[PDB]
Amino acid sequence: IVARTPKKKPFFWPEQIAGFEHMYDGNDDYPYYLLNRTDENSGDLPTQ
Amino acid sequence: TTDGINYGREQMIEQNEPFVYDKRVLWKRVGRIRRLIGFKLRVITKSPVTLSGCQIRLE
Amino acid sequence: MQIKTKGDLVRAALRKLGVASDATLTDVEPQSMQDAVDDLEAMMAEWYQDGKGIITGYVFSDDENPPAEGDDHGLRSSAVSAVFHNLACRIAPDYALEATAKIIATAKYGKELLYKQTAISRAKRAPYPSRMPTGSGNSFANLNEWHYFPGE
Amino acid sequence: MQIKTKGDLVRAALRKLGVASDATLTDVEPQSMQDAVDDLEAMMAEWYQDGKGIITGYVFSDDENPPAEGDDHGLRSSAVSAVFHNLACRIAPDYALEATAKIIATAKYGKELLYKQTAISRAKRAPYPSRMPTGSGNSFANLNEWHYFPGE
Amino acid sequence: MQIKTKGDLVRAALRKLGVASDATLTDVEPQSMQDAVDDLEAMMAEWYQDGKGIITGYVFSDDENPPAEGDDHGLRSSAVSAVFHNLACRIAPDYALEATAKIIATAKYGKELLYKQTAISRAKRAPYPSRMPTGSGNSFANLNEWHYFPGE
Amino acid sequence: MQIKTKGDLVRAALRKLGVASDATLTDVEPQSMQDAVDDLEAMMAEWYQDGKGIITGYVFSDDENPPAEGDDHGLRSSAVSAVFHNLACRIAPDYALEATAKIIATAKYGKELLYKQTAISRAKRAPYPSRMPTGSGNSFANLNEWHYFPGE
Repeated sequence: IVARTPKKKPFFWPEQIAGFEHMYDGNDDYPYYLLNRTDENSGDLPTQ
Repeated sequence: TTDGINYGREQMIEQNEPFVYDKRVLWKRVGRIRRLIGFKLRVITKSPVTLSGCQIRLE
Repeated sequence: MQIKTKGDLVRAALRKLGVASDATLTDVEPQSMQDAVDDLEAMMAEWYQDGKGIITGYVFSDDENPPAEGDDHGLRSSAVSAVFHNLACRIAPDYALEATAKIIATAKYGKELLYKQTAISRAKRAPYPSRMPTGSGNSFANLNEWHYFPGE
Repeated sequence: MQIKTKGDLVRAALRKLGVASDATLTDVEPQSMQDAVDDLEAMMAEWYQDGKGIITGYVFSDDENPPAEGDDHGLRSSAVSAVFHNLACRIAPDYALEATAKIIATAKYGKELLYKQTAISRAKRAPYPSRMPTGSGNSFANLNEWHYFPGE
Repeated sequence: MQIKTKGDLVRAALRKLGVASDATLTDVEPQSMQDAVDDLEAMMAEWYQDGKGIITGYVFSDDENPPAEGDDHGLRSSAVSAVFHNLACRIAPDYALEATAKIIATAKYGKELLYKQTAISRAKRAPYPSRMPTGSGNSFANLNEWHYFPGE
Repeated sequence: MQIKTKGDLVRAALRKLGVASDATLTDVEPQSMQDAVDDLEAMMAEWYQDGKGIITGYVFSDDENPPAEGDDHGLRSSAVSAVFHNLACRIAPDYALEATAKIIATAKYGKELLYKQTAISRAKRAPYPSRMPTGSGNSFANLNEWHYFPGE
């Protein structure tokens, strides 16, 4: 159970972090995490 | 017909029957109208042909 | 099974949409049939993402053989319904139509059943990490100096 | 049962849809028969995912027999209602119709009843893990040195 | 695939919009083709944000070749459907139409499928921090006296 | 890119709105063209808050050269769609019109993509406070008597 179990990590849609994928790799070069807000077809990304 | 001159595929429907007084001459599925349409409705008979009230469901 | 070719799939999709069948009096033109065949090919290529998508056994025709229509699709007997329902849904736009609720539901159900077996096969568990010991319970592995799991 | 052939199933489905029955004055048309027979074959092949789906005993016609219409479906008496109600629901969009709420509810109920017995059969518990002791209460295994369960 | 050119992409988009297709007895207009090609170029430049966007293999034409039409798009076979659906959605306001819900949903799904593989590739872990010890279990690190991770 | 001038952007915006294009039989006057160019310049100047806003490389025209229309905007290939979509949204009210939902959504998406890279670059972390010791592990700093981090 200890070893072969996925750890605690967030669930992301690819569009949410598209373009900001280097902010979540674990480095500490940024003061916050950015997210994509809009889509060209749906207007706004769903909020969950 | 889709152009007013040439008529396409021809389908045979029993429009009469001896000693039957309720027949309901009908065709289930007609195709999709591209621009225009017309119908031929040809009969070949030795007995009288009475026809009235042609109708379709255009949707 | 009678739906043996891409042309058969396209004809089934049109019959589902109510645009063309064997009982109709007006039919769609072969150029439109070819366009629908190309839309089917595009949909299957989008599904099968170069091996990492939905595996069904579809065969992509080559331009060396001129007509793409007329080549057997190669799908199994259980995927034809889903494939041509999805094709009808995709090509309804062209004729200013909209696929009905039953068609959309059958399309969703068919795609789900298409990917069910692939998902079951792909639900694999990763091996033990490179830092687990094998444990002393494995006496045979202990006697061979196999003290940690390899990994990868 | 009176319903014994694929043609009987198609006639029942068309009658439920109201397209062609003696309740009205409409008679079934051969092109409306063949398309619905093909639809039924596709739907049954989708349901029976090569044995991993719904089991019905349906007999799949081979290409050697020219008329698919007329062959016995092979279904049990308890599957005919579900099969033909779902067939009516599936072939309703052909005539740009919509199956009624009672037909839809009966189709859902029949499909659930079709899968009920297979679900009960397939609800099976996995064997003991390979790392359990057999327990010293089992004297036979203890003496034989069957101290652990096989697994798999 | 028979869709190998920007013109084929534009024709597919117009077919889906219903603006110009064989099924509607409407031919494609060159004044509507140049505008659609310009939109396609703008959309692809917006997507492929100079290498940091949605990689698709699209080939951007140059001012050296006078007619932009006739050039191969360079898209992989699994991108054309998404691309021309999105193009139809984008160029609908030119003719003051509205792409239907099926086209909009297909464009969304295709764009997500386009970015899926690049997202998987870009989901990478940063290296160990420059302040972490390497531990005493690593034989090579102990040999080279690399008590701390390189970092960066 | 085919669009290389402020007038090209304005004509693209009018094409989107459906007011005028290269196929329309009616056109808008050069005074209206100049008004649209002025609105585009105002909107770009509002975005580029003297360098503290959105950086796009837009080259503002000068009054010494008479025609503002005719100058290369200087935008990159990935900004043209966003700029002219927002321009169409801005100049829609002039003609008693209203930008459509697809145009508005594309405008929002384009502006977000325009500011994405600048936001990534501006997401910087401030240096250590002037009251933070450098730690005794910082050997070079401690030797050079940099006991505390340099204030800024």
